[PDB]
Amino acid sequence: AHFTFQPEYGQTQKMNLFQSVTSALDNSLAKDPTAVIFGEDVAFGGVFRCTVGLRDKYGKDRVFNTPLCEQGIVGFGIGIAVTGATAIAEIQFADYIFPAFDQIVNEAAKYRYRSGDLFNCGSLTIRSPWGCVGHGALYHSQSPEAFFAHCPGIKVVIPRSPFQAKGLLLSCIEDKNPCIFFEPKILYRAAAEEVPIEPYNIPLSQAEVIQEGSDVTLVAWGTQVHVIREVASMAKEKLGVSCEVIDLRTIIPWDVDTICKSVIKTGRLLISHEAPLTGGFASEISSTVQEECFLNLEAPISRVCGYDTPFPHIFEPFYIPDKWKCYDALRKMINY
Amino acid sequence: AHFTFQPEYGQTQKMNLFQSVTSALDNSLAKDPTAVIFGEDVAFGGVFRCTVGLRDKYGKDRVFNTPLCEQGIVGFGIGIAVTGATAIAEIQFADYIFPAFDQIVNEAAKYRYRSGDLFNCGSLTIRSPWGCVGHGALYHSQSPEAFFAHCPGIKVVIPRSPFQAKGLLLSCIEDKNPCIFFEPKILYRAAAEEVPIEPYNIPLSQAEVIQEGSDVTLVAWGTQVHVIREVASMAKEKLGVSCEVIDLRTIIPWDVDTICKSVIKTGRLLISHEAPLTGGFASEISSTVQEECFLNLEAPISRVCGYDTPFPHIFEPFYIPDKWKCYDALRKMINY
Amino acid sequence: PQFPGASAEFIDKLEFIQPNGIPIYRVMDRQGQIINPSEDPHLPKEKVLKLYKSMTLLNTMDRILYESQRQGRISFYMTNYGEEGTHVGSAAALDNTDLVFGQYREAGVLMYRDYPLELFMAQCYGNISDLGKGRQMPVHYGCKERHFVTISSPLATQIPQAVGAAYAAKRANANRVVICYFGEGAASEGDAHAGFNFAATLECPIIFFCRNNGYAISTPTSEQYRGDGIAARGPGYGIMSIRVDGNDVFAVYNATKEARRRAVAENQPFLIEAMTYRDHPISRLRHYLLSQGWWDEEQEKAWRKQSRRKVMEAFEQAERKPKPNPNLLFSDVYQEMPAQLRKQQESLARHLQTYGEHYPLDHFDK
Amino acid sequence: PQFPGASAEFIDKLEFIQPNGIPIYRVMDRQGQIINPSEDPHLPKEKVLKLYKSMTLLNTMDRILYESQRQGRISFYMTNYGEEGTHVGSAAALDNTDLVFGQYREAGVLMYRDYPLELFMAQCYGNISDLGKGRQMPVHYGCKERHFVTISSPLATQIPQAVGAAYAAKRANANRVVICYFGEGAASEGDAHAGFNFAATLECPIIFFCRNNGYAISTPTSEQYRGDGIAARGPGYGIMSIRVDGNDVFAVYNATKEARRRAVAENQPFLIEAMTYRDHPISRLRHYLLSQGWWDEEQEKAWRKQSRRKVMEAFEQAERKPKPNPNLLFSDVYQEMPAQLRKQQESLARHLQTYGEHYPLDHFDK
Ligand SMILES: Cc1ncc(C[n+]2csc(CCOP(=O)(O)OP(=O)(O)O)c2C)c(N)n1
Ligand SMILES: Cc1ncc(C[n+]2csc(CCOP(=O)(O)OP(=O)(O)O)c2C)c(N)n1
Ligand SMILES: [K+]
Ligand SMILES: [K+]
Ligand SMILES: [K+]
Ligand SMILES: [K+]
Ligand SMILES: [Mg+2]
Ligand SMILES: [Mg+2]
Repeated sequence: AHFTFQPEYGQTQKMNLFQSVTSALDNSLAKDPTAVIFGEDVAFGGVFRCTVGLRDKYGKDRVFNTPLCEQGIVGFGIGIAVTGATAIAEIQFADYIFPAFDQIVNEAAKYRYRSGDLFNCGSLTIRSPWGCVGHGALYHSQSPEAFFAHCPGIKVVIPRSPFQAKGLLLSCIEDKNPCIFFEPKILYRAAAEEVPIEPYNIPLSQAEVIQEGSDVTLVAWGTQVHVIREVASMAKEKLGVSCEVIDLRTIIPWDVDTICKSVIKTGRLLISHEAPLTGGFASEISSTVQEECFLNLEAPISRVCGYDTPFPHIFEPFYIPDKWKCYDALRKMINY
Repeated sequence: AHFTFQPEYGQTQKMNLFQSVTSALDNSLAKDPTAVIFGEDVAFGGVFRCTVGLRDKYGKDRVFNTPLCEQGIVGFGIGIAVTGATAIAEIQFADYIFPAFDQIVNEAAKYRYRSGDLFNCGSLTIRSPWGCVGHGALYHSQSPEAFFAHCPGIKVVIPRSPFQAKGLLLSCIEDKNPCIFFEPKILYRAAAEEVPIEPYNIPLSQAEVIQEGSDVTLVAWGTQVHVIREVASMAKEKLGVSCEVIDLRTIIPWDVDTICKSVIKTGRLLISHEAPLTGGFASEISSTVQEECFLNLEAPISRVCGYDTPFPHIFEPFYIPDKWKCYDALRKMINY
Repeated sequence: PQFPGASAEFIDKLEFIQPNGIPIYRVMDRQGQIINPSEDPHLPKEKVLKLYKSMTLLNTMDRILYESQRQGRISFYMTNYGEEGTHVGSAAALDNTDLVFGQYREAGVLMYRDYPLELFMAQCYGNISDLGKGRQMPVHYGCKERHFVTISSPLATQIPQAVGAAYAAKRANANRVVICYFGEGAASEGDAHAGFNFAATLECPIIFFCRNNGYAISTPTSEQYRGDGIAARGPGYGIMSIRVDGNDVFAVYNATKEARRRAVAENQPFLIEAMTYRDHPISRLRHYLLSQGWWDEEQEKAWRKQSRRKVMEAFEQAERKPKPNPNLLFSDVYQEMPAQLRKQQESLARHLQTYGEHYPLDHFDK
Repeated sequence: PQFPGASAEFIDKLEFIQPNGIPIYRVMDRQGQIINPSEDPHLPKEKVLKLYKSMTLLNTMDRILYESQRQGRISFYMTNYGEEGTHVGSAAALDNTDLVFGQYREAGVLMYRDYPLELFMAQCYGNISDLGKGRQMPVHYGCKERHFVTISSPLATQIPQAVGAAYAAKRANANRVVICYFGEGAASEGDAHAGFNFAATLECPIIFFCRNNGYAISTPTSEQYRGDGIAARGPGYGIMSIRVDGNDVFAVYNATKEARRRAVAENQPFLIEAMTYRDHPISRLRHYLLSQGWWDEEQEKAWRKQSRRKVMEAFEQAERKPKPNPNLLFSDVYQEMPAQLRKQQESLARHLQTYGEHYPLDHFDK
């Protein structure tokens, strides 16, 4: 495996990432009588088990399957939300969210603005499995967040663990704006930690400094957070370099202040993501940090990302921005 | 109007931008027996007149209307291209290209790569009206290039004039990769200049320095090129500043070398585009220039873009990155 | 058989099923005469006069706003010519709270629901009275009070949305139906297939109202579909369907009234395809009014005068109102305003303080 | 009437059209007996034995590759169980050069077209012999030589593409047809509506072959559609349609042969919906072979042995081949390789020179 996962709100219970999603969904339907969950094959529990037991507990009219049509799933979800009911739509793989791009970008994102707030679909949340998985190749490995980042009106949120996933998903479900929640599928079973059984919220548009450092700032999201956490360890051990590790968590609207504050202190920044380099979200963070921290930047900001190719099957080990690729970039930046 | 348009290959004739597109299409069908043009209402000449007279000249089986379905238009175009025939699909407004996003991103862009080059849709070109028009509001004003810029496998090309449009469109039609050609609709009638009657090509992935300068580099594409050209004039007149003006022309794969070479010389860069700031293509250019020209940058790179909102109807004058907004940003950057 | 896909028997000979003409339901002829007494809805005089006045007032507004667009006073306009009967007739069959989704030819629904002339015009002019805050192009109407969901330009996107609102209505169990209007061209979009199928499989109380006028801009229906119109698609989705005469307000009313009754009772979708064109709905109803002794030449002249006057008063008022504060360009993108968006708003205020003379500030509020 | 949308007369009474059961065409019964002599295709013994051997060899390969996936030797696999007859039967009715578009259950088409066991396995293993260069997930087959367009994961995307290839075939005028396979679940996607409508309005020589097995993963067809299957949708699009017994290779062959003949002659689409499940196609054909005196127990044993042996030889070979050079991760993104992509390729080569010990280089070519 290319990463290693490493682990106040009341009673907790050990939960892997798919169990924490189920817990968030369960808490939601229990406290919101209007809430419904729908998509492709969610009735029997889902292909990643995220909705197991929910239909039996809440009823077939609240947890149900739709015909196989992603544009339909999103348009249908928008319509439910327009009436004020909570709609939690599932897109089976993030790679299949594209048929719904028009409904997301031209409709959901613009619903409130274009009606002067007479109508909205703020109670809509779209959840979808995301990121590489070792052998998913072109259509079971994608990280589409940068496509959505250029669309004013929606929020895009990506957790790095079970505890983070339940708190962030509950916040998305309750947020008054259409949200896309991307679940790193490689972590569904791999990552397990203590998760509060009752509902709790983690704020959107707030990054989390998970490790203080003074020489360089490292930023990532999803599974890649664990990769840069390891890279921080390698830099300390091999270079005597103190790394500040930051989980962005919300892609848009993103936490510009936390990132700039960190870079003003360290003077160096490395951003990493599985998605291709060109047009990737690291470009937005880099351009922005350069604009706000020009005087503090000691070296050029580095972006360690996937290559500008479709996501390959047999070549995955060579494609991903692994710890060695991140470490080498960091070494060179330190040496600048 | 927010801009002012200002104007070897044999005989030329004055042509506005829609006439130059028609000329490119005419030259194409004349020299390529396999070529066909299809879309919504292209038979009678199109809503912007770009296909007038072509059906009468080449036949109803070569210039024809399709049902009203953008996903269908692109999938259909891909299929034609798979057999090796030239397919020139029209999407009525760039704002309506989204229903076809999945066919463009998951299919056309990946066709060659995923089949190991056993199949391809390189003879496909999608042309579509683009950019603001004074009152098009949310769905007749969009500039979607940044969404496409994050997709390896396609080329995205935007001309700034009639001469540039015919040469670049002929290059897209003949290029061996699926191309999206965005036609600035505000220029269809507004811009008119001498255009060769016979076919000629302008290279893709090559920016054009239209004015040499030594103090700052200005980069834009489409109609915005004329805005920065005017801004260069204002800077010279009011500030004694020498501006280098560059038309990017190809969004992806973009001409990194021409841009960096210019910035290494001037030490300052301002990028401008009608599209919203966040996730916009200026972020990619800025992050890249910072990585390649860190030692030469005298001031932070500025991005003067549309705001992070949907494109408004009555507020358009206040939304666009006009000459005064660009000029003020340039003034501040010079003063840095 | 024993197959989990479709109930059927075997056949021992190879036979391809051919596209097996749906008749057009009509109640009154071109002379305004009721063709079959058992189909007369016998609507009360007051209601029928409201149908007539709503249709003609819409026509009067169309004439003035169309001319306005030609003079460049408003940037765009779409008339309702030929669609007055389909919309006022169907709207009259709905309960006032039934939710409506549509596209560009539905102003008659709002007119029947007593939407103010002042608001139709505020939206077209993008002035301070527009609750839409001048953000969308003209004729993109919306009214929360009258349950008319704001129109958007992308064709057919409202179809699966209308199905989701209907599903939620079903769950709320409050005897409401959703109606969704669209053209035969829009029926070609993938979103139309999604909406029809979802409505059937999820059992939603929704009426799909398709206006078929033979053209989608320059495209004739021969280039749009090859089956027998849109009505012929209903059965294949398992949807009860009917075709009606769009120039006959009574036929439209009857079909919508019955579709509404059954959709709400059975939680099942209905498809109504109304045939219209480019024997005009206004002309046909006027003949009916005359035959009942409910209208005469003097009443026609007085109404034409009172309507022209009402429309021009709203028109003059709309044109003199200022446009909204430019700050409104930044709100409602999200419910709250992100700090980075506020930063952009502040950036504009600073810009206008210095370069304001170069902007049309005198036209905007504040 | 006089309406430009649909030819029809008027009706004077309000009647909603109800979803009006398409029978399943069968040629031979579960005991392998020809039910109706006039429907016997009387295919030659050699051809019928090829149908039988192609189906059983596919089944043998499926068994071994399925086990391989379970042991984690290949990362994914989709079997062809229950679909052997629909694919070998329809493929036998096509001309060798007819272009095929499909999804995940079409390996039998390639098997009938003599695609090498070595290539099926090279793709699943992503080894150096894969012309796909190991880029896609297993069972995403493609063969330019055998006119089988490379499979992609997004459902239904190949449907409108197949229509465009058919339109181009029509223009090239070379008597070719395109066939496009998909499942009843995939028929719910908007791309399916697009393809069916475009094929009808643009008059394309294409056969849509829908496999209906009652389930799309965990979803029963009751949650997928409410009309009478997919065949019932054909007429509404103006497409000639038929439903056939997917466990009967002869019924499948007859329907495909006639659809191909008429599609190519008339430039019109045909829809075949084959009913299958989870009376197996192999079992039924074997009964037929026995009745003709064309197969016996000893031949069955010898074939089962020769096929197991052929499959294992290809299997062992596939597993020992190395994977492709990692440089192949960068080519074919565009036809040519952009300088910035080459820069990334060079970046990887430099990285591996220094950190190579941390990568599985011993497994990859060069
Ligand atoms: C997705 C999309 N594609 C194209 C257009 C441009 N457009 C606006 S109206 C129109 C014709 C609509 O035809 P129809 O649905 O039949 O309605 P009608 O105007 O005849 O009432 C087209 C192609 C659009 N608004 N949205
Ligand atoms: C656009 C898209 N959505 C969802 C999926 C995931 N998926 C793969 S197979 C499948 C079921 C397909 O059902 P069907 O078309 O009936 O074929 P069957 O597998 O029964 O032969 C689904 C939902 C996908 N590959 N692409
Ligand atoms: K939400
Ligand atoms: K091309
Ligand atoms: K719409
Ligand atoms: K596919
Ligand atoms: Mg129409
Ligand atoms: Mg199925």
